[PDB]
Order: sequence, then C-alpha cells, then structure tokens
Amino acid sequence: DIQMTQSPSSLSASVGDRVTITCRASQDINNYLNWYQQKPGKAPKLLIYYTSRLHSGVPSRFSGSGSGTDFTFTISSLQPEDIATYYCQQGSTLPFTFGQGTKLEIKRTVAAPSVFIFPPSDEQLKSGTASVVCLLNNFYPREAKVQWKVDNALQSGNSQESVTEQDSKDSTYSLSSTLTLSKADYEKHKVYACEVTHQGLSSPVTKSFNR
Amino acid sequence: DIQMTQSPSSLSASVGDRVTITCRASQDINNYLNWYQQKPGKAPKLLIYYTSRLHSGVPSRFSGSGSGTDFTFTISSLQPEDIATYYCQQGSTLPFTFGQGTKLEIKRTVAAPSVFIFPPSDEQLKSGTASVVCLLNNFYPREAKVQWKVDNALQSGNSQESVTEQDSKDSTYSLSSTLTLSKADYEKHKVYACEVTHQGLSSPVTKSFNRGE
Amino acid sequence: EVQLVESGGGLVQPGGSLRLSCATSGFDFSRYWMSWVRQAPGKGLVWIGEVNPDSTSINYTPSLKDQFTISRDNAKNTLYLQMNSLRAEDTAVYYCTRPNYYGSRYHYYAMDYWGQGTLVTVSSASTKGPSVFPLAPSGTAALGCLVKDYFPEPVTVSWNSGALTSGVHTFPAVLQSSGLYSLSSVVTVPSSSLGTQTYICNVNHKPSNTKVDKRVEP
Amino acid sequence: EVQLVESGGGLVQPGGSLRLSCATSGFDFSRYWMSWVRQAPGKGLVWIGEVNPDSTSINYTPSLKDQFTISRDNAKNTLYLQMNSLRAEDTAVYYCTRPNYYYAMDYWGQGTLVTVSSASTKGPSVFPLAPSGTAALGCLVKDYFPEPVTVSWNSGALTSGVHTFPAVLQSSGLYSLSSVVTVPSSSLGTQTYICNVNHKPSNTKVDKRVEP
Ligand code: NA
Repeated sequence: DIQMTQSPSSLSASVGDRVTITCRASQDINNYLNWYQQKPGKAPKLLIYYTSRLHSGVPSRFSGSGSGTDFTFTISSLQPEDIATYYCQQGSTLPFTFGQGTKLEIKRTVAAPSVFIFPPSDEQLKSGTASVVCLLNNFYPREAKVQWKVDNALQSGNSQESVTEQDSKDSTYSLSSTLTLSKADYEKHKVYACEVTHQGLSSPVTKSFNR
Repeated sequence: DIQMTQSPSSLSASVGDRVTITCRASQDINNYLNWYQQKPGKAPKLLIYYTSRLHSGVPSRFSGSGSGTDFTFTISSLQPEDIATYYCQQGSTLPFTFGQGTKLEIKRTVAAPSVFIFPPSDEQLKSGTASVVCLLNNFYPREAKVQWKVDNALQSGNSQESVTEQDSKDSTYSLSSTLTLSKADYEKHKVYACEVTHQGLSSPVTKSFNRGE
Repeated sequence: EVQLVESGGGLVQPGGSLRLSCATSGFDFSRYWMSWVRQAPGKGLVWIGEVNPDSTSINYTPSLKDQFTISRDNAKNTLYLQMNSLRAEDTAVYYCTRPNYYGSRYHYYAMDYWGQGTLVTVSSASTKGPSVFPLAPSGTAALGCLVKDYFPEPVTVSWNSGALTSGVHTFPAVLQSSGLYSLSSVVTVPSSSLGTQTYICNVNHKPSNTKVDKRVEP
Repeated sequence: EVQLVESGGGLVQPGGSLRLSCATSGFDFSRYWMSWVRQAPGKGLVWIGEVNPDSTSINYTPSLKDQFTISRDNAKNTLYLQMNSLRAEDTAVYYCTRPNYYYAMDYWGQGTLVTVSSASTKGPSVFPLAPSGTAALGCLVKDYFPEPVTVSWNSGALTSGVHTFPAVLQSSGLYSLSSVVTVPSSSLGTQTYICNVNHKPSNTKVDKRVEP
C-alpha cells in the first residue's frame, strides 16, 4: 500500500491569496495522481486527474503539478466557496490510497455574533426536562465564549455546544449552546442568561429571559 | 507606508515536513526583507536578513528567497522547536513595516493527559475562599472535557479553563480547570472530583480528594 | 447527467451483516467499472474496492477483503456491497463511485462521479426516534427546532418542505451523556414576517421510520 | 553577549503618560542606532521608531508621532520611550531593539507590558497547590491587576516540567493564574519547592514554599 502524505494538514488563508498544498508518495507513481475537493456536508468532487488535468467544469484558478513522488495543488486566487478538505489519491498500484486531507479555512474580517436565547417549550416541560438554547449567529473567528448564568450564578458541566462548519458564502460560523436541566431544577430559578465573549464584541453581550 | 501580506495566516504541519510561507510587499522593496521567529511567550528573534541570508547561529533548515514584491520563507524539515509565529519585515523605506504573521502549529500522535487534583490550601480557606484545581498534563490533541463532581453528583458551579501553547519539545498541551467556591459552600460537600475524557483515554479518568483528609 | 444513489445504511450490531445498494441513472452502467469508498466520521477517505463490467475482476483493500464483498446486477443498473463481521471501526459514510478517466494502457482512473453516501453505524445500542420541540421566537428574528434523544445518526431537517433554505443552520448532533443524540435547526427571518408567515420544520429519522412536521409559532 | 532590559511598564489611565527604560549591557551603546517595537495582545508587531547615536535623527511611524518621544542617554547606556496621552489602542508589549546590517533588528529585549485602563493596581495573593512515579505541585496566583505576573521555581534552578498557564480574567475583573511543575514522587520528602512570584506593576514579590 503506497502511503500518501499531505502538507499542510490544515491552513487559514485570505480571499485573493495564492494557496499551495503538497502531496508526497512513499514511492514513484509517475503521474497517476488525482485531487479531490470535499465541501462541508457534501461528497468529494474530482478536480484534477493525471497530476495537471482539470476535470470538466472545474475553474481555471485550480491547477496541479509534479512527478514521481512530489506533487502540488494550487489555488491561484482563493474564493469563499473554496472552503473544503482537499485530498490527493494515487491511481498507480492497488489498493488505491488517499492522503490524510488538507483542511482549508478562510480568514476574513472580525464579525460579532447575533445572540438569541430560547426558553424550553411547554411540550418538553410535560416530559419532565428543560432545554435552554443560546444561538450565536454568523460570527468570525471561530473562538467565542458562552457562559450560562442561572440567577446570576455561573454554570459548568450542564451545557453542550455545537458549531457549524465555515459558511461557503460569508466565511462565518454559528454556535448553539444547550443547557439541560430537570424540570425540578428549572422550576427553582427565574433568570436564565447566556453571556457571550468574542473578538467582535467590545463588551460581553448577555441575552436573558424570566421563567 | 508599505503593506506586507503573509500567506497562510495559520498552518498545521507534521515533524519532517517542508513548510513554505509567502510574503507580499505592496511595492518593490528590492531585497530589503527580513524574517523573525517568535516562540510562544518569547520576544521575536531574527532568522533571515536581506531576503536569503542566515543570521548567526540560525539552523541550516531555514531558507529565504524572492525579489521585488514576492518573497518565500522555507523550513526544509519541521522540528518541534519550530512551533511559533513568523513575521516578514521590510527595511526598504521608512516606516519599517511587518507582515501580520503566520502561526505555525504541529500535528502529532495522540497523547493521553496525566491528571492531578489539588484541594484549596489552609492559607486560602482562612481568607473565605476555596479554589479547587484540576491539571491535565501533556496531552494531544487540544480537545478535552473536564467535569467537576461533588459527592459523586455533577457540580454546576464557577469553573474556568486555561490552556498552554504547544510545548517546544513534545508539541503537547497542558490544561488547568479551576473551581471557585466560597469557604461556606466548599464545606457543604466532602468528596471533590474532576472527571477527564480525552481521545487517548479508553474510559474517563477521575482524580479525587476528601475535604479534611 | 450521471446519478448515483446509495441505500441500506443504518444501525447494525457488532459482528452483524448489512447489504448496501447503489441505484444508478444517466449512463450505460454495463460498460463501466464501479467502486466503493468509505469515510469514518471526521476522518479521511478509504478505498474499499472495485468491480469491472463482467464481474471477472473484483479488487479490494487487503485489510477489508475478508469482510466486504462487491457485486453488481447489470440488468438492474445496481451496484452492491455486502458487509459482514462488522466492527465499531467500520462505522462510516459509504460512497459508490463511478471510475472513468482511463485512455490508459494500465489500470488507472479518477472517480469523476460520487453518490451522496449512506451512513452505517456499528453499535450494540438500540434505535430511538427523536422528540421534536419548537424554538419559539421572541429587525431580524431567529426561530428553530430542537430534535432531541434519537439513535443512531442521521436526522434530516428541512424547512417549509424545502421552500425555506436561506439563513438555515442545522447544527451537527452532539452525543448526550444518555448515549442519545440531539441537535438544533435554526433560521433567521424578518421580524415583520413572524405573525404572518408559517414556519414548519420537517424532521426525518429513517432508522426508526419517524416523520415529524413541527409548526414553530411566537 | 548583548543584553536589552526594558522596565517601567504597568497601568496607565486613558490620557496618562509613562516613561519606559531599556538598560543595556555587553556593547558600546553610543555607536548604535536603537529602536522600539510594540505588540498588542494576540496581534502583530508594529515598528514605533528609531534614534541614531548622537540623537540628530529620530524617526517614527507617522500614525504614532503624537503618542511617543524617543530619547537616549549614552553615559547611562539607556534608551527611553516617553509615552504621551495613551489610548486603550496603545495597550501592548513594548520591546527595545538594536538595528544592525546596511536594516534588520538583530537583538530584542523581553518586552514590557503597558496596560491602558481606568481600573486600579492590585497585587496578587499567592497560594500553594500541594500533592498527596510522577508528582505535581504548584502555585495559585490570585486576584491581581494589571497583567503580568512572572513565576520561577527555586529562583530559576527548576525549569524542566514547569507550565505557567495564561491568566484568566475572573468575574471580578481581576486576573488569576496557576504555575505547576511535575517532579519525581520520591523527591517530595527530599527537595523543597519554592515558587517566586513577581508582580512588577504593584512591586509585589512573594516566595511560597509548597509542601505536601
Ligand atoms: Na495613531
């Protein structure tokens, strides 16, 4: 099994930047090397075959070069839609093998999140559980801090977060924080709040509701 | 002022990889381009001056190239000690200007943390506060979950995490989770424990103490 | 155009078997080699094997030739994957691909067409359908749906039967301490549209044959 | 070898002024051009300006000429930075550098952090983090403002195994950090462990013995 090694394994670059990713094969594979693009939540798509040949419909900003053991994939002018994981693949000997992938993120201007709080539904409270949801919408960079305050008392360990992958149109992230409480623990308190800390916010933003 | 643009802004690579960083000047600067390395928590350090010339004591794996507006910095084979932020700097016209930097991070194999728990000191308790500390030492990747448990039941109190930068020798991280309580609240429970879930741990690790033991 | 649609994915117990299918349209299936590729969650791409038009050449990745079996039915324009003695490490999205870009004297190709994949979960846990709760709204308003306590993945969420697509964010599912999944699907809309426009999230969970259409109201 | 040591950093109210010093050793200071560079927390490097040996040439970045005045004292081998009517955007680590080659900065000091804020200076409280093959121990450096604190172990003799965590801004607006070291467990009864904490902004120096 020929081992395919990609470098960098991850990178952040800006719109308009020339981006170069390398692929190294454990042995000479001549020109039997393909490049694939996997956009978030989608299946891979062929970009280049035979080292340098663009597949039908692929933009001319993409190109490939190299021979034998050392290969290069280039994006001449990076666009927001280029956010994806890039894979090289040898088609020389069986089994055909892929590189580990190069995750490409887009660096853009700081964008503060729009914060929204959601109380648990009446329907869910009939089951004997309460889920409080805090939404941070369309922000950049990915780093954000959500602190739950229950009657101005900081919480820990009773919440889970989920972040979307970078948006292919505006290069932003969205984040969900869910505080899970038993109906007994929820009926005990009045003020539920999520305090948000981000680069885009000069002062921490708090979204609250009274039970 | 001449605007210096670095690409990428961030990258992750493995030990032994050839790493290349670009620098672009808004106007011709001839060969008056310098490269600095800034290690975590340290001052910048000159590596390359006059586009391609190595400064005294700089390892051979560092090189530079280009002219006019486009310039290249290369690490022929990446080492753990290369974890740092790299800056280009033009010395052609006043004011002297720097690129925004390229943060270079290292991808390595999984390392489970070593877990330690520390009760509050008798000196601290005398002042009305109790800080309980949980240490996760030398782990990889960065992703970890620490959960505080008091009397085997989950604790929803004031806990803050702090993470170090990648270590220059083994590329790992260390994490501290601190639980802050008033002396009065600290005395409402007997067993204090932190539970750790990491990729390198098959099942979660719990470190604990008994208040007064 | 060339179309590839995989089915048979879902929950299987460790040591268990499963058969995947890949229905095709837009090409003379009989004249082409076909391949299978897998991707473990958040991991890389793994080539499983290929089968030629005749079924006289069936090649596999050696570490997987013992438990996977590739076959095709040319009259039905369908490719098969028989999976046996499944381990937790076989949990992945399974893709059927259509190799081409030959014109070579040697056995070389690029996979120019891929299907959208089918997720196969290897777990000893039981199937459970989700409970769908509204995330009631309070310039721009946010509203959503809370899809809680289901097993295994995936769930599909659409809004107004596919009519509403912009400003939609369907968060990755998080595994809760109960061993069950949970996610949210949100959409940002004008505050003027609230008391006039109807907002319904369509939740589907195929492993448990669950179909919920939840109206979200302020 | 060439040594560049900055001092004078700390808390500055908005609109306030401060004088930084860079004492030097290991070179004839009077024969060199000297510079200042600053770095805002988690940001890039910004060139402030330069002074020639006899002070007949003092060049600045045009956007910062109202906030800074560079001077030098050849008799005391010291470089100065007069900071005038500082704004919150002036919060940064200030480095004195020594230019060389003919336009590169070959020597840099460790820097001095200047915090522009309306708050007040508070020295930390220092507490032991005690144990009970490998053992861990440390020091909890609590409730101080502004940053930074520096921590050393056994006056700098103990460096291996040391992890000084980045400070966290607590709910009170005061900082807190921990410094830890992993040692052989068989040495807990054998060696004494002392952490040396220095909070220059309040001129606080604390040495805590950490024992199990
Ligand atoms: Na200015």
